[PDB]
Amino acid sequence: SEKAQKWYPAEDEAQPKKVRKAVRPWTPRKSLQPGTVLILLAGRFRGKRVVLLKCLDQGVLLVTGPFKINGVPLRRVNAR
RNA sequence: GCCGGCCUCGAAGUGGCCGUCGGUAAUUCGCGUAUUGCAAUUUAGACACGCGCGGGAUCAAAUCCUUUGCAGACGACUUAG
Ligand SMILES: [Mg+2]
Ligand SMILES: [Mg+2]
Repeated sequence: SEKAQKWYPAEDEAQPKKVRKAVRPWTPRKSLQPGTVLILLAGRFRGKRVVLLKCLDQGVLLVTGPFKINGVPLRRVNAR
């Protein structure tokens, strides 16, 4: 499917050069361990104390305050 | 906290004990919270002020004008109507 294009630009589009910015895993703080009780500083559940379950890829955390203990469900938050 | 008796509070009007009426985890629980989607002021208060509801209360003055001369450049002022 390397056919001729239906349209051609007025002048050749400049391509960007290679960036050399490899993606490397985020390293969470030593205090972010599973089961740690954390206070939510912002968002809908600001001021709520929830339980950390897992650390996600790019500074995101999976937490749940026990929904029957406080009305926080399973939720993603930001480690910051 | 809400309203009611009262009793005392004059440096620029204060607090109280006596009652009503409400709400109230000191302990332990049972249901609800989710979807504001990974943060985005937590629009939440008391000072007002201007209003409209629908009532109570109340039914006033001032100036011009004329007049006086204890006054006066004109205003103003002292009077009287
Ligand atoms: Mg009671
Ligand atoms: Mg004279």
